[PDB]
Amino acid sequence: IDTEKSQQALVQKRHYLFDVQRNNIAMALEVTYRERLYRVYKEVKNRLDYHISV
Amino acid sequence: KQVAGTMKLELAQYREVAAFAQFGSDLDAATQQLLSRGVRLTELLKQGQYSPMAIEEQVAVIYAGVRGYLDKLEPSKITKFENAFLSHVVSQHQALLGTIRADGKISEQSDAKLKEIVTNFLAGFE
Amino acid sequence: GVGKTVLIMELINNVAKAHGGYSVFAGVGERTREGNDLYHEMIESGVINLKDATSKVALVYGQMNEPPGARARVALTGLTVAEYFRDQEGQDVLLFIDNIFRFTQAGSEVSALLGRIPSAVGYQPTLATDMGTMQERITTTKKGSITSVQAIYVPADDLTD
Amino acid sequence: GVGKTVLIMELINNVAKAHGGYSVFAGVGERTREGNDLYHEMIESGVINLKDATSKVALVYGQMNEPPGARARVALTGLTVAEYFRDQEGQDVLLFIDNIFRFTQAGSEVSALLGRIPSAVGYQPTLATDMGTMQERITTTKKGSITSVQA
Amino acid sequence: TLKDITRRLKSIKNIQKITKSMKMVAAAKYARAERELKPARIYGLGSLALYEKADIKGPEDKKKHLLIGVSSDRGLCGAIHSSIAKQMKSEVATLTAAGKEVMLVGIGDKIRGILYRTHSDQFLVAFKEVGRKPPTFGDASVIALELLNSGYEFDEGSIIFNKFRSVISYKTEEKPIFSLNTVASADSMSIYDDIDADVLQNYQEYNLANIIYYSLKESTTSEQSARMTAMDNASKNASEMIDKLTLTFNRTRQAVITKELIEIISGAAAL
Amino acid sequence: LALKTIDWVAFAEIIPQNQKAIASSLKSWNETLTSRLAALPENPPAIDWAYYKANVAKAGLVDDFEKKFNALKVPVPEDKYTAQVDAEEKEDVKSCAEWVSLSKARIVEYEKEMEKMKNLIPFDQMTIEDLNEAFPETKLDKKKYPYWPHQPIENL
Ligand SMILES: [Mg+2]
Repeated sequence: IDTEKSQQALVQKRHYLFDVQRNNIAMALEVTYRERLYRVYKEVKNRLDYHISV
Repeated sequence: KQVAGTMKLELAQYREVAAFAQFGSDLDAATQQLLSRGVRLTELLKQGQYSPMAIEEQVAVIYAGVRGYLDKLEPSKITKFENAFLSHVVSQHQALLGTIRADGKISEQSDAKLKEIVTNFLAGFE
Repeated sequence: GVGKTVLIMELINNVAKAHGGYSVFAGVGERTREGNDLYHEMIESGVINLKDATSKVALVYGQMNEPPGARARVALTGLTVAEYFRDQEGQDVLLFIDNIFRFTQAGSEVSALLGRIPSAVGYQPTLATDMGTMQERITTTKKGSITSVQAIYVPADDLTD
Repeated sequence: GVGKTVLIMELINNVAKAHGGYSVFAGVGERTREGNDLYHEMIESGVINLKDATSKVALVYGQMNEPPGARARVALTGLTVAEYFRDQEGQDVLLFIDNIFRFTQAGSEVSALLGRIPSAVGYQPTLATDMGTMQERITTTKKGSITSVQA
Repeated sequence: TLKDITRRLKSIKNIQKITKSMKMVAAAKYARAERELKPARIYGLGSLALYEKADIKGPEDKKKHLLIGVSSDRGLCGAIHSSIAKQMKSEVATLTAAGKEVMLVGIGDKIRGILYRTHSDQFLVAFKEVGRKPPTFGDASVIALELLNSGYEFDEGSIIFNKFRSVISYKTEEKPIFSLNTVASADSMSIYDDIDADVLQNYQEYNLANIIYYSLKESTTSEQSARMTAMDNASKNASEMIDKLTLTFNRTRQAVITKELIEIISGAAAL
Repeated sequence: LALKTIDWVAFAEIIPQNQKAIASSLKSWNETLTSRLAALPENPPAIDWAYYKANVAKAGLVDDFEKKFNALKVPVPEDKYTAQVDAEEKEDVKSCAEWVSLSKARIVEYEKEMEKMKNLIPFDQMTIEDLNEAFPETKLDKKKYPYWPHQPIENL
């Protein structure tokens, strides 16, 4: 009985798998997005400092 | 101080016998554990360049190394552990490190919390 | 880490209580940090008393950062204080010399500055005579005595040095 | 035993082909037999051409049978020859010095001849009047780079 | 010379710590050497208790004799292999004095190498690989097999081992080994029951293997203890040599400092 | 920012052995991803203009640079990855739902069986037939041994 009861709660917990995938999705998305934001911020800063330097 | 007393004691006990390595399999088991824990500690003492650890992370790692938690992990992995574990401790236990830095001691509350975290990560660690 | 300064203070206290004779501590070539540590430890343990006229020891300090003449003569200064206590008071004085190897080193440096040819190893040609004229004052007379306790440092753990 | 002059000659040839850099070999206080052997091997290995202007190395030899002053300044001679290449043509030059040991012992002889500094001092690679100011000219200028190989 | 002095002192330090390690290993084997003795001692003595009770004396009128001597393959033991060698030599002498044809068997490379030169003709079989591992009954059974399958019917024999007495003491002992005809013809064996030549032969062979095992389990403990003590003595000897070398080193260091100082001051005083 | 908090040993409990590694890799990714999020702030510090308005003597370079920057819109990428994992989750929900329903059927059956075994006749009044009913094992194999005593004499 209890072993089946154990199997009940276990499968009940199965939903963790999906949300973790979701977590990586939203994470990696903002990563590439913010990485793009700092790529563009760095590159324009580079040209800006280059001219003011020379 | 709390952690370094026992660390230095065990390291002295390791150095006073380290010559008997390469034949440890034929020696008393207690001194064998002494040798093993000594090797564990020395590999706990290595450190990369330009990476000065904070004091609380120092005491955390030395704690995880002195209480025998690494006696079951072979040496060639300790550094790996020492990296990953540390990241974990600074990622999801910032409040514990903040408290240890605000007090400077391992209170029995923080001691039990350290027991918890080190046990859980060791269980999770490969 | 072996309780040397505690032994020093206890010798001071015991000699003052039993024999009624004071003590002198000549700090030849002392680290200033250790000099201050010892000063405060003596203040705590009642050996020195900054508030009344019941202090037991007189201190004389020539530190590590003085020209070699000072580090060579500080031992004679402490010895002179103790000589007064022995002769004019008629007591049984203690004279702590820490360190004595630094006294020898100061003598060697003073010699090398004056241009004298160095002896064997590197010490002054007048090594034995310097030590003799120092130590031959620490003795018993028909008035009192002077008992010296000298911390010995052995260079390169070699007693034949 | 191991072939080492081949390695030196190959380093010369490769820095001269890959980059547009030349090399200077200083023979500070060294056996004339070895020096002649190296000069020949270099000739017959293409690094030097006695009939062209496409040689890839400049040689500076101070033999052992010369006074200590010679065998002490013959290092700075080659250093200057390479300094010109560096600070004039921006190259990355390869300065070989057959021994720093010969340099320092020939120099200790120099210092013993004048009788000012005792023979127990030797030479100090950190003193300006010693190997110090020589080992400092071999650096990465923002106009070029001398690099010194010490056999 | 300061440098050669440091060299020799480092050599002696190396072998000193080597003997320290070996002494501690030998003590670690003396542990489990003294433990596995007590059951094996009981077993071997229970084997012998028969010969003891029935009081068999062996024949003093026959010649063919077997001499087994137990040792190991490892050296550094001290006076172990030498003791076995001396006992075997003395007994070969005494027996061959009476014209007794004596053959030899050596358990251990050391005793075989020590006795092979002076005694090569008087020799049947030796054995190796003994000493590295704690001996077990399989070894003794192999030895008994080889001894029986040798084409040499010994009318009497004796095994010589090092009866372990204490961690510091061992006594070279010699147990007797009778043959079938001895126990058979022994009149005191008339009170033993259901006895015939076949049963006595089987029991004889099994007791041979038993006593070889017993000798092995005693000799290994004796040898571990002796090696422990010998390595201790060697460590103390090397320590004394290190103290001598340290004295000489300090002397040479002072001499070198004084000589360099004289060079300096004489090169400066010429101006 | 919508992040679902998670256990992790619970995660480990629900990984079939055929695909542990990838899952573990997934796990690893998460952690480093988290670090990479803490490795940089949300928005970059916007470049001011006055500092360059009064220092960059180049004509219009600062101006048109700043303008094209304001005229720049970074491509904020869309996932196109969440819908499929949502659908897979839905299917898995259906499967585990039917599984747990069938298992609850099995559970109530076990319950009824144990209940029957609970209400038992006191043994001293039970016939061998009632015993054989309450334990079908005790029944004698009338097929393999159709003759007395219908069982191997050994175990008799
Ligand atoms: Mg060199």
